[PDB]
Amino acid sequence: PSDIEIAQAAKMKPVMELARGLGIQEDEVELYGKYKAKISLDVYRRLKDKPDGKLILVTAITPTPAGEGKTTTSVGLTDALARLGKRVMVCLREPSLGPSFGIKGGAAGGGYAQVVPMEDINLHFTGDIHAVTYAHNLLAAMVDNHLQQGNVLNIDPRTITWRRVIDLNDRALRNIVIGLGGKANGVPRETGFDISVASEVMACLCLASDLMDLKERFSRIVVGYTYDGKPVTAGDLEAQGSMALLMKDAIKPNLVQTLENTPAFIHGGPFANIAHGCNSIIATKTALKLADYVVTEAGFGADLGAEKFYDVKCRYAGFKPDATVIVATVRALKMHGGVPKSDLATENLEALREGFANLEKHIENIGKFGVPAVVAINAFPTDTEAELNLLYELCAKAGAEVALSEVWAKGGEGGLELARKVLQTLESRPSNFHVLYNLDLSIKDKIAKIATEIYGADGVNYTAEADKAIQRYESLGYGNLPVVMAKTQYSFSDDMTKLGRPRNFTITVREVRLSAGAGFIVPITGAIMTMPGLPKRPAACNIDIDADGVITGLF
Amino acid sequence: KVPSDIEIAQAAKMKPVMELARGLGIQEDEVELYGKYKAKISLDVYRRLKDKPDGKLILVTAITPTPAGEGKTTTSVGLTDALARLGKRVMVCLREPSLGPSFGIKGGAAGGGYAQVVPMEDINLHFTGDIHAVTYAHNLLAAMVDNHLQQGNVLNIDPRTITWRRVIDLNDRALRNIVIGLGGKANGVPRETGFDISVASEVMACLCLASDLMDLKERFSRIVVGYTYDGKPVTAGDLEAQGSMALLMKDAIKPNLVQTLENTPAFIHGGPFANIAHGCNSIIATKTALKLADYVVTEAGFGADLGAEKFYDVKCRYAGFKPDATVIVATVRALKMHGGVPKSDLATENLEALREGFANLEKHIENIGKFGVPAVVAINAFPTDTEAELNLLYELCAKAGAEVALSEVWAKGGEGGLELARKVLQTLESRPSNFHVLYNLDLSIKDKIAKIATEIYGADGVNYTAEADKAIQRYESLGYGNLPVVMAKTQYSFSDDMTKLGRPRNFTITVREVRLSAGAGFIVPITGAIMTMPGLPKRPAACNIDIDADGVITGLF
Ligand SMILES: Nc1ncnc2c1ncn2[C@@H]1O[C@H](COP(=O)(O)OP(=O)(O)O)[C@@H](O)[C@H]1O
Repeated sequence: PSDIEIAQAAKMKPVMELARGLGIQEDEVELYGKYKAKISLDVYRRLKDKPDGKLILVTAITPTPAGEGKTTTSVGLTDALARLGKRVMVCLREPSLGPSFGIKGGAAGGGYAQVVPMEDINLHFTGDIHAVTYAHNLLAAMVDNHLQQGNVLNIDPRTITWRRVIDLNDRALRNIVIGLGGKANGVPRETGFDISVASEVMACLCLASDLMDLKERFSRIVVGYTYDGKPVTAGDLEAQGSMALLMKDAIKPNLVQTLENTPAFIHGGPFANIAHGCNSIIATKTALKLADYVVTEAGFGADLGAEKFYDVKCRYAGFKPDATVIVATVRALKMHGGVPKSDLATENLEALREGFANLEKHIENIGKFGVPAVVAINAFPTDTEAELNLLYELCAKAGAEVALSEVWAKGGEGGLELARKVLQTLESRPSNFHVLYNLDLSIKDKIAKIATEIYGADGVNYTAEADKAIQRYESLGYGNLPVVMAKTQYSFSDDMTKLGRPRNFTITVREVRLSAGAGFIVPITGAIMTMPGLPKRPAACNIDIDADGVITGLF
Repeated sequence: KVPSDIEIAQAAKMKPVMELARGLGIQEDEVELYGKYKAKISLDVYRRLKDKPDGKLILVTAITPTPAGEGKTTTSVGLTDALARLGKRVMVCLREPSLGPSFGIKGGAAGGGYAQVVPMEDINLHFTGDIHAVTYAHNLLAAMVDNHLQQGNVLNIDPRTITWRRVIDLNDRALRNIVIGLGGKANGVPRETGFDISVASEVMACLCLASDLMDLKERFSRIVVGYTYDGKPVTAGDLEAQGSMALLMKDAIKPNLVQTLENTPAFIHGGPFANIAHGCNSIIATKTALKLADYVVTEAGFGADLGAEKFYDVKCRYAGFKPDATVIVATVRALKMHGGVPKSDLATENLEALREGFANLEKHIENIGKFGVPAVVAINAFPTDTEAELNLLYELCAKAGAEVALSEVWAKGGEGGLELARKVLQTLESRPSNFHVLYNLDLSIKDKIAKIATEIYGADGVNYTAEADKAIQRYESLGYGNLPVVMAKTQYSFSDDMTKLGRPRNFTITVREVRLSAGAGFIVPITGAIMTMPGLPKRPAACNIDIDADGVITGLF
């Protein structure tokens, strides 16, 4: 059937059951209807000394338009592990609302490997993204107001880096002039809007230890500079309290479940380019004390998500990932061997071997962190046996454990093979985890290592702006932070057409922005889209809902 | 004695709302919890109770507002709580406040002292997310307008005539006048526009006047966003936005159950502007109450010239409600302001200035009379009032033929409103109402405007600018001429001059502009300058607001 038909055919257990079965007190649960809830921060605070379960990351090979299925696999693996009688959770990211009205409206996973309720997840859910948005825009309000009231701190409005947010895809608000209409109405200036999920505030929600840490981060944010170049912060404006208060429910992870009633957290949902691409630390760390096994994931390929997962999230949280799955398809692999999307159903053993180079590299890279990999093949109905076997073999020739996953079609039952290979790994392969780089390196040094060790670049080139920008940040003492690489995702390089694995290439860093709040540095290599726009016939036009509450055109 | 408002909210033991739901005859499968102290009730409740008779309906209004405060929500809640003590099956319906104030001027409890609806913190903050949904539907439509320009402008909208602005629920002056669409041909179509505070949104007004979800959708469809180069209106229906907007409001349409400090059940739902709109809580909420209780108390923004008039002439009209009684809140202090006494010396007894400002109150009673609804005055007692002033207030209320009661509900809760409650009940038992609207829809716009201005405001007559005269002809030509009228006027006078206190005579109202709400289904004549988006003060509340590890809040109230 279809993703949505399946969600609706499903039978959901009240979430309080699940809460209780995990050893969550009824006074720590906060229902939003009988199938979603917020879990207090007190749970972690009281289980602070229990041991952490096993931490498992689901990443993948370089994205293609032919599709990977990295979420499907986190949920299916999770549903197999439940069927082997394991005490397991899954942690996932909340999607933006914006797609639902432009292009998609999509399942959190797909087939018989989703998290539910699907409707609520795609609409307002528990309002987490409304609170980010209000927190971001209050700050900007307070900025523009502070100019109006004499601008005591002597900010140069033209230097302001803090923009606005909204969780709709509105190209019209990319570049605006505000502050018009007179001396009563503010100070004219050039600014604009980004999509709310790209908010530094969303990044902070996802890297905070607790509410008081969320507040200190807020206070550290850079909104702009004085006429002399001194930086001004959210704390210079006394914004941090108000913004923390506006997030007091948002900071609590949201408990949901799979089609098969395995417990799931959904919490946070940042960008994976100008930010790190994970769900929150709060949820993953809470899941760790509530389960023996935690399955989580990260955006884009392992060159980006996984690398940041390890180098940002784990570093902050003090997590030691115990294993990592890497997803791949025979379809996707052939594209990396030059086959076009048109011809993906024609068998091509030759193309599959060449395209394998993409996967081979990721495995090596995952190697670099001392985490035991496992390849998981997403089964696809037009894949011939010759192909699959050849893949299986090539992973083994690369010394990698590999499994067939049919979790899309068959649910927890299609994940069993993979689950077993995962369990086989946890018990018998102790992880030797370490960050790829030290924080004391310079900014250029950190970018080199990643660019050379992870992307396979000969080296890195900097523009005059980027050079001047790094020289400034280091001089303000922002130089011993991590680094978050804003690159394309469709290649190891920064050339979207250079399908993996290219050699003899260099990476170029065109701009450098700062996220003092989240606590990192962002090198840009391409033009980055922080606010997408609607297509010619947006989905909104065809969405409807009748008298009986039956919805259409949403999925 | 009396603690702070927030000290009181936290000291009060709330009952799980599910109990309260059941106490009201609501089935488990009609309730949807947001924690154990908030809930959304199904619209199917009203549907299965459609044939039950209605409870009594009791409107709480007030005299002309001042800075110096009135006391209307506090009365609404205290009245409710007294009625509950007297053994009656009663509900109160109120508006959800905007988020914005909490970060500028102050967070205002929903009521005050011992007359509060709770949980306080949640109602002021995100509550059940109704205002966020209103915000997302409004701005989705606006995104859909700009996109339509970008994609070949098939409907031939002239960007420069676009009336549909955007919204956000924060007080941000810098966004009032903006230019968007800049950056090249890939980034939209440059144009002048702006933001308004989310509670001003026609979307909000539509939420508060919809019969149910399919009706709220139809309204949405009728909304006018701009005009073609030829002058033809382009509706949100024309851009097929109404289904999505409705879908974005699927939980927002359900009234939210909560309660008072004394566990009397309560609905908070909807929250519009009382000037460019009607200043009332939702019809959905009010009509459901009327099926689940023998007594329903609700209220309207601003003084009775504005809210009451709109409650009667828009809300009750659309709903088929017939108000059985109406309460008017006055204070001694404010009545002296209306007889000339400035705020600095309001504590000083002054019988002569009190006698003079009573004129304000006198005029409102008369006006309430014009709708066939028996009035009852509620004197909101304040500790510096002398007994001589109070007795002279009671005398003047009798000489003017209105029952009257002292109300000490701020200090003493339900007990402090028993005397008023009993007067209200005397009136329901003995003076059934003769409710009629003020005006027929068939009058012309200028006729309806004149009826309000002369009958209610006390005006000699009404003047128009050339712009207004163009707008009115335009609206009448397009057939929006048999609509109700929603007068955006200052609240601090009967006049449109915010300094003319009391009961001004020999005066004339002037209508500078006229906007249209096709979706909410009314015409809006503007008499002043109208602030649809306030700004923050020199030292905003946000600067002094904090929250520590123990979850303790400060500087929020
Ligand atoms: N009798 C009273 N004593 C002290 N304070 C009062 C009294 N009545 C009202 N207030 C306070 O003064 C303000 C006026 O009452 P409120 O219900 O807030 O006004 P309204 O709803 O009429 O705008 C309120 O914030 C309320 O808390």
